[PDB]
Amino acid sequence: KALKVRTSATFRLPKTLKLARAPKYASKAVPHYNRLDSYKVIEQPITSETAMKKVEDGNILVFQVSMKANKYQIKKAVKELYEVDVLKVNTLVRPNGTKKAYVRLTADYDALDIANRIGYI
Amino acid sequence: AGVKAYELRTKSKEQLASQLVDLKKELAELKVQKLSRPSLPKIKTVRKSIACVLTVINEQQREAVRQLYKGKKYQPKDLRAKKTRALRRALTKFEASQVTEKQRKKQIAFPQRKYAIKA
Amino acid sequence: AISKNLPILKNHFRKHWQERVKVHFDQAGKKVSRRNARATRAAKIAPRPLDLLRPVVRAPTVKYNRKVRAGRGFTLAEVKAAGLTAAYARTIGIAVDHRRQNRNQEIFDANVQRLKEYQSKIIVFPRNGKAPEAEQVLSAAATFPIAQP
Amino acid sequence: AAQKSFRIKQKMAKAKKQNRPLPQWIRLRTNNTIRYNAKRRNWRRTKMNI
Amino acid sequence: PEYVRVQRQKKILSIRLKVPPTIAQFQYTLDRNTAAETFKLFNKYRPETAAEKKERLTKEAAAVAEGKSKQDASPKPYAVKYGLNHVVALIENKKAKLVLIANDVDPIELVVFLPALCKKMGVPYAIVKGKARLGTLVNQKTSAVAALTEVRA
Amino acid sequence: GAYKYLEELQRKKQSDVLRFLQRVRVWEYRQKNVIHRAARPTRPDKARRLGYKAKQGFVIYRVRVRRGNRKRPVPKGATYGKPTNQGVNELKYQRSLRATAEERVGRRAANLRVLNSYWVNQDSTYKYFEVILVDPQHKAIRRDARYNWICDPVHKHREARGLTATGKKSRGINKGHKFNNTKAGRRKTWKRQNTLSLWRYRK
RNA sequence: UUGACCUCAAAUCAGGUAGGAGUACCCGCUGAACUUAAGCAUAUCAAUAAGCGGAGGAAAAGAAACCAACCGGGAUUGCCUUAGUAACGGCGAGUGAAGCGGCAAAAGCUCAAAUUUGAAAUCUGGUACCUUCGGUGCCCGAGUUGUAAUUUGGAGAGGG
RNA sequence: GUUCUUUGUAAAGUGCCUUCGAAGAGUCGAGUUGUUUGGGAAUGCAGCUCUAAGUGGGUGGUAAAUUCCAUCUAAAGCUAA
RNA sequence: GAUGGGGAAGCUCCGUUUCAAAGGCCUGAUUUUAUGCAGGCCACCAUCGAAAGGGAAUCCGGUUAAGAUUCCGGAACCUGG
Ligand SMILES: [Mg+2]
Repeated sequence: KALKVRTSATFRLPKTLKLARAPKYASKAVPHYNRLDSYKVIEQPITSETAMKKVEDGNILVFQVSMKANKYQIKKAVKELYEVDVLKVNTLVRPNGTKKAYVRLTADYDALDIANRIGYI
Repeated sequence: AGVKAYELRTKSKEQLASQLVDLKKELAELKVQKLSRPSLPKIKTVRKSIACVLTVINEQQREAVRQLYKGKKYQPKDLRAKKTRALRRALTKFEASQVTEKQRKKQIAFPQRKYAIKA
Repeated sequence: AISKNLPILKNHFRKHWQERVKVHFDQAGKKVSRRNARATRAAKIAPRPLDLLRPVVRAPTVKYNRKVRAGRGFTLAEVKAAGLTAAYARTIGIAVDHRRQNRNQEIFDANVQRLKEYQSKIIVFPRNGKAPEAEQVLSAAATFPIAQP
Repeated sequence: AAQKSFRIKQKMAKAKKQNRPLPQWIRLRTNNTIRYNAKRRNWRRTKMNI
Repeated sequence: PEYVRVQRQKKILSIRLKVPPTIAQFQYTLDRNTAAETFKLFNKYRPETAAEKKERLTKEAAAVAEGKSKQDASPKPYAVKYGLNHVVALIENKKAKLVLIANDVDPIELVVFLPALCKKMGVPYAIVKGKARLGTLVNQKTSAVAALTEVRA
Repeated sequence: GAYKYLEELQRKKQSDVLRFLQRVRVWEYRQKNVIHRAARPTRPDKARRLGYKAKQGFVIYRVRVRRGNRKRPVPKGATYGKPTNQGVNELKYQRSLRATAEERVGRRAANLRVLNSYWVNQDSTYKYFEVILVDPQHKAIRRDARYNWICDPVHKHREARGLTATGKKSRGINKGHKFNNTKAGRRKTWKRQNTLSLWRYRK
């Protein structure tokens, strides 16, 4: 019989059908709940005098935030927990090892009105 | 005080989830009061109640998965037994009691007799 | 070094001999545990006499061939002359040695006679039923002593 | 340094939290043998070596 | 790739070297016409498959249930014999009538003694192409030998 | 029975048929890797005499090792000691090439158990062995009471502890007056006859 | 053209397994020198320390290619003894077992090499059901380049 | 000890006659080299070279030739105290 | 400095594109549709290595006890969609 024509001197590995996994049993069998939800990303507010100066002057809430949370999670959870639209989030890591978040709210909401609704003033 | 596990066990999973989120709301409301008050020992009861609710939810889900995988080989590894790595790798009782048919014929023909010696 | 009129000593203590010193402090406790092991073995084999029957046999060298002693097991020729198979003898408690031979008729006759007395003295239970309990003795060697001819 | 890594800042935070005297109610407990913070560290006297 | 290169250069080397006559006692295989008609003869005597064996045993069990024949309701089989130790014992017992040896056994030392043994014991042998052909004759993958020991009239 | 024909043919290694076959196969084995899987035993009679059975869970690898002495691995031949220990070149390894071959095969397949090994070929540079291995997790070896003893954990790395046939040969484990140094273990006997035994009532 | 076989691959293919720790005791490899010889090189320290590989509750060894030379013994291990002996050794310093005897504990065994050839009788896996350390049915596959039964030299096999 | 299944037209053992009786190879062994041992014209181990037999082979502690005798059965494997 | 390989009794050593069957890229085609099958293109061949080398893009004014090209007010720019 005739052989297959090859226009290249290189021989490559042929393409093989690669199946997907169909396991007989589940890996962990109970999916974990939300590791980092809204109640875990927001621990407590900071109520020092420097922070309390910001809540009428800058319209900025100050929260202590878990170290695993980023600005998207902070913004989403502030919107979910307090039903407030936020303008921006600026975070830092304090020298004691915790994380502090300055959340500046939109102009429609008043952080002074929201702080004593939460329960601190 | 707190919640009791035996009375938590009679509820469904949605009621347990709702009780969990009200417990978390209460924990946040106590944490915002801890900074103003000197001492607040009521936080520990809410924390242990949250732990109790999570334990009951996890045990309900795990028992449901056990009954889903009931009566078949290849159940998940965290559901099957733990004991030790060596005891899991050891031969089962059937494989250890496997004997050749030649030895079985010899054992049936000549077993160890029971005998006594005085008369 | 060498000194007054004394014998020449050979004390082999030039290695780290203090690393290998075995002092048998556990002689008494080892004896107690050994008796415990004998008693629990006897309770485990509760009718059987704790040791097999050994043949009488002639000691090897010219220093010791004047004496007779106990062997490992009976010859297949001896158990065939006694009138029972080797497998059955091993199950009823007779030590069988497949690798010793009979070249001495007196030793052969003594071992055949010893097997005859053992078969007269034992009681073999049925494999299934009543088990007529029979108050074990603990030493077939003591019930069949080795006698110098 | 000003440009530091997070591992170094984490260890610095832990040592800052450890830098405190003894809580004064510890001495009032029964069978208390603790008199003072024996593991106290100052930046002038000994270095962290991290 | 190297497996292609090894499997080509190996059969290159096996004819570059002067082979000693016990090898190249092979490679004069049977011609294709006589090979076709001897496989046509051997195809009539094929060992029983698993399903027809199973219904044969059900018929035998029913027959010993009804009439208690000593497993002799079924007639005498007529099948090709296969398996190397089996056919060597048949050749040594002079029971084989015709022996076919595959030409491509990959330890060749499994079958180099077979033509000399067949010549000494007087059994007619043929070196034939295809251990796969012998295997599909005896319902295996590879058979490496075949033998007719007793044929119908 | 073809196996005794295969044996007594295999003893004629300088017959022309075997040296031609050896000459082809040694090239074929140089062209492959140092350790590679053999599909079937080259000598099935030798494999089944050493204990192989053609069932699922019996594995054959092929292996080549470098021949010759063991050069003492010291920089520039300096030994830093007494002149009795200044030898570098003519020193010999105490284990066999078969032993180090099956030990490398066991390290390659640590999930298997080494049963035996046999010589297949050699040249000036390499010696060629085939190693029989048995899978102690396969159910055909978990069952089949003739072979489930290999699943006991005391048989992990028998070739590394010297418990195979060539391992016991190299350790000297044999009955007799020629093996008084090495009969129950050389270091065990050395400790036994270098121990000082003192009783409670001193003898 | 189509369908096999052999060999070699690829898959986040189905299910498994190895690594590391500990390391007193155990099985091996590798391997010194200080020291002693009133110096020192063979020797000794020492077939040791350090280094490397590999196990278990013990490990290893173990049912003779044994010991013997007798009226013979009879797997292995350990203790008492043989014995600071036979022997080795700049025959210097030094080193140095084993047989028998008494005792503790005692236990024996199985593959390869045989034609089932009037029926591969054998086995993994998947699936369904069940009483689930597994069983039954069915289906692929492994396997004749040999899986079961039969025998292990003390024997044993085929006939009568 | 008490009870249920009958395993199983299965398996095993024993006596006499007859024909047999398969038993492991780059191994055993030999030379040489190194190491080791109480082992001494070479105790074991290992490298290289040579390389068997089948009334054969090994051992029998002084090398070698010749004639005997004794005792085991290697080069595959499991196993409590 | 892994892998493929080759040494080493071994801890590990060599080598970094090598005696390797070493991969991904866009258009789409199909609209049981998922992403295989229509196609076609390409052969580097891990990765780590600069807070002074290369490099997308922000300035001014004000503000604190202690922060700012980062906050506030104003005015811009870049990247991805
Ligand atoms: Mg070398």
